[PDB]
Amino acid sequence: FQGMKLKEVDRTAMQAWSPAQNHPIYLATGTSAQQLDATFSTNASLEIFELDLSDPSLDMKSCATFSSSHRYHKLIWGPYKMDDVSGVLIAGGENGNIILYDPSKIIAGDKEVVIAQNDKHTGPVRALDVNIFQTNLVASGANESEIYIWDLNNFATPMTPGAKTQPPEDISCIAWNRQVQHILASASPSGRATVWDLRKNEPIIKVSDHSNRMHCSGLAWHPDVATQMVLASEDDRLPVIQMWDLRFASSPLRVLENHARGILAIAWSMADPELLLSCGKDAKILCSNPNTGEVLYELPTNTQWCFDIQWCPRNPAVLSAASFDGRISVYSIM
Amino acid sequence: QGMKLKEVDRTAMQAWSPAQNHPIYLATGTSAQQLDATFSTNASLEIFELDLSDPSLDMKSCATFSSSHRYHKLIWGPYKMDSGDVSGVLIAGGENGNIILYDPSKIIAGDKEVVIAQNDKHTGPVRALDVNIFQTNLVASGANESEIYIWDLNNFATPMTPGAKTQPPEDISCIAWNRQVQHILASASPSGRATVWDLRKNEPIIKVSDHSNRMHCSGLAWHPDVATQMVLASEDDRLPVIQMWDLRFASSPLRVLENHARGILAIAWSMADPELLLSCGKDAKILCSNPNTGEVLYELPTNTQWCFDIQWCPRNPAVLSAASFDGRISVYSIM
Amino acid sequence: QGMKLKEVDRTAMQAWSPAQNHPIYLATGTSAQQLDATFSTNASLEIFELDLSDPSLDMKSCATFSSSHRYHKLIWGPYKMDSKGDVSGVLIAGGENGNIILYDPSKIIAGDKEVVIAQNDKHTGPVRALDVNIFQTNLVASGANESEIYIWDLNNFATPMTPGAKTQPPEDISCIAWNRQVQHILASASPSGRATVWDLRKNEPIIKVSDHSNRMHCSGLAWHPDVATQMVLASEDDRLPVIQMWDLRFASSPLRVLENHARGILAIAWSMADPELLLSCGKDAKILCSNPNTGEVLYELPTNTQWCFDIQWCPRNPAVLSAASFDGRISVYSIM
Amino acid sequence: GMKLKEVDRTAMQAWSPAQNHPIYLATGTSAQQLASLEIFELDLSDPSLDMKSCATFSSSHRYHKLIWGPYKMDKGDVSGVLIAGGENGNIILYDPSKIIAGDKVVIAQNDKHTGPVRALDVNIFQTNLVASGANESEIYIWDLNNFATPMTPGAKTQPPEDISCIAWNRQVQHILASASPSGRATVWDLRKNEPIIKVSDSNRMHCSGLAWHPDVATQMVLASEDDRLPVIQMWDLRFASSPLRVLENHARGILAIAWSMADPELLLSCGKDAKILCSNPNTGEVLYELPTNTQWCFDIQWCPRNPAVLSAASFDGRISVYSIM
Repeated sequence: FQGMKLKEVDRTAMQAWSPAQNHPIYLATGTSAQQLDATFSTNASLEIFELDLSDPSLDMKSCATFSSSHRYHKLIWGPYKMDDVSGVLIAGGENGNIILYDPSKIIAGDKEVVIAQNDKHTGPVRALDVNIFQTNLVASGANESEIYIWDLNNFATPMTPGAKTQPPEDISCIAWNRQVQHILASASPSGRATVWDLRKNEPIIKVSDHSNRMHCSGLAWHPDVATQMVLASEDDRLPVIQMWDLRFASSPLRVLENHARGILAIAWSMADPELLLSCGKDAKILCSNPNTGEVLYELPTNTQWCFDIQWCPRNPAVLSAASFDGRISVYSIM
Repeated sequence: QGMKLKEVDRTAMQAWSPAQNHPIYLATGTSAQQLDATFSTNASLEIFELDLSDPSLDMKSCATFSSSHRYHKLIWGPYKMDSGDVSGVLIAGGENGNIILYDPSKIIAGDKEVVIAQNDKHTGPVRALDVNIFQTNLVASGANESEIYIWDLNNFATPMTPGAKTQPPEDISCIAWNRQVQHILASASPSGRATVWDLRKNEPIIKVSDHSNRMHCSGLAWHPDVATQMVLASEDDRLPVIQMWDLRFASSPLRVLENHARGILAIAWSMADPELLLSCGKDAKILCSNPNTGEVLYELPTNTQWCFDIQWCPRNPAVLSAASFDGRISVYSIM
Repeated sequence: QGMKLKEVDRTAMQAWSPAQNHPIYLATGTSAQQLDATFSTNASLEIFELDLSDPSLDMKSCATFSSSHRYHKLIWGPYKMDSKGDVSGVLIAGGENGNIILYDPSKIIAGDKEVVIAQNDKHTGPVRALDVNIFQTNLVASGANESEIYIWDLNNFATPMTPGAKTQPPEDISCIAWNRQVQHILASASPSGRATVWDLRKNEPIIKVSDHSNRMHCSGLAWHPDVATQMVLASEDDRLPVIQMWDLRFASSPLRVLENHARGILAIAWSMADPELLLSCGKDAKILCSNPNTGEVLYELPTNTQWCFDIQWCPRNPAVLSAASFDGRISVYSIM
Repeated sequence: GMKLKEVDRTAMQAWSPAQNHPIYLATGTSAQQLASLEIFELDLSDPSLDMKSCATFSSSHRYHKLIWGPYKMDKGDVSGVLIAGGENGNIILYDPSKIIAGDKVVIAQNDKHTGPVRALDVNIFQTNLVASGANESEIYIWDLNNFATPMTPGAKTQPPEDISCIAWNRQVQHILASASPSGRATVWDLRKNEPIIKVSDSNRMHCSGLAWHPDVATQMVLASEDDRLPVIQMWDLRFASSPLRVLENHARGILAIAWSMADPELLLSCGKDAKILCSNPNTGEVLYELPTNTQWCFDIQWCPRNPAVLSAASFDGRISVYSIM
């Protein structure tokens, strides 16, 4: 349908676009954990590619490669680093590992690229998010309801948004509120979302609709409405995106079932909040309006499923989606 | 559809002769997991010739051997150190750590010296055994306390390991060599957690589990042509399923087959036609399912008795055998 | 006193896996230069494994990939862009109509559907000349028709560079070889036996050598593994069936001429482990081993009445070598 | 003597023609034992006894005879036609290039004949000519270029006898021989369309094979399956009154023979004594005994392309490929 494929990167990896203000546009990829191909290789690398739209080739220019001892569950690029290339690459590892990488030291080709490392978490660090008002704060999530808040000015000692939710469930997604800096949301695999108030240091609201049929695959806050957030489900018994308004806690405002099967990933545009990307087990990449519920268009894709999708921060027309067939594809909605 | 070709009154563990061997033989040994009303602990190893040219339901008994051990597992490897007119080794897993190697050609010949080797290196019942289809001299075994041993039939005295034993210690339910890459092994625990080992790296390279709270593992099989796909069966009635796993998306099962009313006792994935997976249920049903779609292809005709050691014939890909509750061994054809 | 260890029934271009790779593999690809005794239509990529523990003359076939290309050249490089895989390197294959293909030997051995990394057709004829730099293992030099020489970077294989302006007259590049001491030196040769030596820091040729015989047909080019300025040129012409030894410091004429074959030399392989060993196959159906520094024949490998178009030393096991003959057999031999 | 390949089939078999590459072995469900037609590829490059199965065609017929003619009227990658003799007078032509390709494969079919079609032979000179035999002295000459109506070699033998074998002369294209189960053979000249000579034994023969000498135009052998006379009779039509020599190397009846075209000094025979013997027909001497188990073989065939290779089909359900090296 709409738009087209610009670039393709054949890596089974976690992705992160460089922050909005950085030039050139960079795509960092970190070899994905809990997956194996027929080679049965656990070889991990963190690579950085440049996005050149002046070139019509499907190949991106590789800029740097770092031979990692970790495979990743999450990879984000925050706009703030404690000291050429803006920000910090924060990677969620296995066995509670959190690694901070200096992307300018990776680009340059230095030997020491790790800023700091930690293993305080238990199990896979699947959830990571940077606060947009206090760009030094990172919220992390792993097993047994572990939610840590790291200050990049003093990364050795973390904090908590309050006492751990009981019973202890894994934290699958984490997201800082886009309008009120001390509000954070966490989701569990059962679709129970918790909203923490860091001023009160305790949960202020808990919302769940199905639970019995929900399998959470995504959490996002509305870029411009403080009390509005979405929850995606991967479960084929309930293949929906629940659109919540925290003013009305009993049930979601609306439900989007635009896919034939469960939703594997979502990305809500900060540039244009009327645009919400979603990947399905029906192998469709859709763009839906979260305010109407309407499908605006479909992106041209193959028979493969995508586990991750992200809007490019510097270029709102661009997005990348990582598929299970070992490919990262870069599209334009233009 | 189905067609019963042969039947014999044996309460036993079974193993078909290797695919290259002619004629077809069905080796049986007294199960350590079933008693009769007599409470007899007497054990034997009986080998039958499958004669598909004889139209009777009877199967010719070639040889019997009096065993001191009852078995939890019985397999027949294609490779035997030094040659005999019958191919391979009979590898038996007994109680109290025992692994016994039997020479099938010496059993059939009818002589007294049939044991190639023996050892009690393992702890508890030796429930899990598998032979590597690429390096046929290599055997994986599992028992209690997370022990996995790798045996070379060319130097059977000292075992090797897939890597450091996983903690906390749990029994090894099943062991299966990968059907596409020779240094890859998978083992399963009673709760249904499968560990994938790289033998060349000497470490577990991935672990998979779903609904481990309600799972009781009764089977593990690698897909014959897809290196990253495997199935895990559950004996528990709270979750009577077959989990289809693709290691390329190892976070949860790709597909879950729920075609039985009660827990699955045994599975058998055809090497010849991977679109045929047999399963025995506690609902007194033998089903054939396509693991790539989940649908039931057909049910094999059986009575009210459970069946629990389903095995496809390596040489004739249309033939299979199932051991039953009432102490019978039935041979069927699918065509 | 060396002997035969293995034999495979293939009419193909061959390449051993790099020295760091364990186990030892022998990659073969259907030859575009030869025609099978049965005019066989099939084109395939087949990788065998070398196992000296087994006394059999039969090699274990690891993987087969039905190809849409026949090959004029096949090389196995130690470097590959993506980390994933136990099988190290890339198979770089030169084909017809200017095609260059990169295969992932790790994907082939695993038996994967798509095994191609990248592929282009910038060249204008058969890509019969290929070589990987041993100091910048991400660099490949290729050659084809009308003096075309491209330098590829496997890290960003999209655009090639040139060693300088195409040498006039525009002749076909029969061989290309990176210097085995200096990373920026490359030598190319035409079928006429005109060899051009390039320095990539200068982007111009530093020397052009020729015997000026008009009885030379270039079949091979190799740099001395220990001496920067030394290199050999082999001739397939039955009138002048020699291997010329050039020292580019004293380039008025060749330093010495190895005249051990009664008929044209078809192929050469200079051992990097033992630079005192030079293999040579001829139209006199002899595979000889000579000391290039003395011109002395050390040994003749026992062979049939059949000719070999390709001979290669095993990088991981220096004593082992393989020879591909026109009679559709690739034979693996030993020397110690 | 070395086993190369083994296939678990109780079937009639036919090797691909001499000019065809690769070497194929076609098999078809036997009607003389207790349905489908498969083509396997002989890959002597592979060390295992396992043969690569290319295609399987589900047929509604069982076969009494399966031959592979080198000529095809049509234009695929595989040479010739597979000609099968079935039950109830069936003669079926199959396209082997279409079987191999995966196509849905019958060129022509007819049930002109009465009873089992146990005798089939393709002429090596006029390769479009196929001779068949069934019950009641029926001999038909089929032309693959005009298959619809057959020809006869002349008037049906009286009293009527079923045709157990049929063989075209290997030196003269218009000469053909037919043999009844009693071992009474008739030679027909198709220029005259009449029998030219008849040869027979004592009433102890059960004919199991008829074969002409590849190099001598007047010589042919008749094999006997009956245990009362377990012999191969060497006939020379230069003296048609009594055999030239009798070959009695088996302790029991001969089930099948295969006379090498590449080397006519090599005649294969398998018996109920469970031996596969190679003999020089011109001296009656046993040159080699192919090593086997105690199982009988009902069909033996030399490989047209690789003269050192042969295949024998057993009653115990296995078709084995051997080397006489």
